[PDB]
Amino acid sequence: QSVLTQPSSVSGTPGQRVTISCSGSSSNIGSNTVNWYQQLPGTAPKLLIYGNNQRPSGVPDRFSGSKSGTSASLAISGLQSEDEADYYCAAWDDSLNGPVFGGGTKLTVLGAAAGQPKAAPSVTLFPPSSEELQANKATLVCLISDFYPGAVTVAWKADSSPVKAGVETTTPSKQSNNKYAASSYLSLTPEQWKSHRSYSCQVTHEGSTVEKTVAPTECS
Amino acid sequence: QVQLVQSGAEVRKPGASTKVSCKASGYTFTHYYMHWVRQAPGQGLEWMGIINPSGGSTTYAQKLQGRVTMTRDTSTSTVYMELSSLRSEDTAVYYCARDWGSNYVWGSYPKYWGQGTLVTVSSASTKGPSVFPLAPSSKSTSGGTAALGCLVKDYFPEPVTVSWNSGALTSGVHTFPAVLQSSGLYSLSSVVTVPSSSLGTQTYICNVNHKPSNTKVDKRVEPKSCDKTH
Repeated sequence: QSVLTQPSSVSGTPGQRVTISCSGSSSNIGSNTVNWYQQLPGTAPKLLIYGNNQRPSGVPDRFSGSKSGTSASLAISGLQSEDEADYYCAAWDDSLNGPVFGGGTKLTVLGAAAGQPKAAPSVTLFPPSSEELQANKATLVCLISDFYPGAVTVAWKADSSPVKAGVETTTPSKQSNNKYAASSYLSLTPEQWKSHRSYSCQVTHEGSTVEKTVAPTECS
Repeated sequence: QVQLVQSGAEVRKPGASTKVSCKASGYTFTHYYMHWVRQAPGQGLEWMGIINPSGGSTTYAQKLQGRVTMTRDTSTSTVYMELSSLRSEDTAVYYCARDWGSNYVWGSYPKYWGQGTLVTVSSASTKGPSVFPLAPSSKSTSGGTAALGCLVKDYFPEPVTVSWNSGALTSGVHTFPAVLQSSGLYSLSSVVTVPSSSLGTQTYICNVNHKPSNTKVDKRVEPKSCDKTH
């Protein structure tokens, strides 16, 4: 619905050139200069390009903008992992008498073109705290990090039997090092935690499983 | 340098109003327009309007005309945005942004952005988190490390921040994105990897803030009671 139209997603491998289109009308891009904003995950937008093709100080030359008729384009050469972000075009609109934005493009940076090596997840599993148990609650916390590609499945076991009830697992998210993380939580009653020899969090990644196990009376 | 500091996260019921502030510094306050721009979760940027701190004139986005009000206080270099008759669709991060420097409203655009203020509009009940320590392993080996952390359990709405030792401890910290449980409540964990040899000699405190509920907790994370080494 946004006034300027951008692709929802663009992807490339490190080192390549990618482009992001921005289509408008004679009342905005056709008449007025285009700006671009870059929004890194979890941060505010920053001005990336102004006046079609001008860079603020600090923005590298591998970012370049252009305009042609009622459309504009952002080109990024030498694509780097840190370029993964949402990009927005913008221009003044004479008909609406105000600034308008494109809908945003999520730029993802893939693994190396020649093949990014698989990385198995690191798994840390915490048992319920004494504090939580005293409140008559219990949560097992399974933290999963450093995996690539960014997809895992998580299964929980009470002793050796599957448990599905009480399991909540996040989507994978990108880490600063370009690998991925996720977490999974198992909610139990303190009585259930007492009623088994152990519980386990089993993380499967690219067909291999990494398991961690905790028990109510051990001192790991 | 230009700095824009916004007020903290808020939660509101449908029908209520919210007033967000933006404190400016590092430039001559009355010489630059201030824009407001919002972003619904996972969605795009939407311009809300602009105010001239010299004189206080405003122009608002047509779609918000009639329930947005922008104002400023030139003595405190603060700009305010008030949005009334809130609905769920107004859930967004609200940004103030200083204009590039136009001498006219026409051709203005936001250049220097504040950190944003998350405003959640929901009929669900606000809940502050419980915070539990995640105690480190009792293992002791030369050059060994241990993971310790805090579990921030059952809060609504977002967001929550976690720091360690007032932000003095940053190496080896990994704060995980929250899970949204079927209960409608969030939980997250923050973990720090530290040397095992020094557990019990070092103090580790997680500072948790849930601004929508005005909850602030500082939880000490200590070696297990069963740990005979640390």
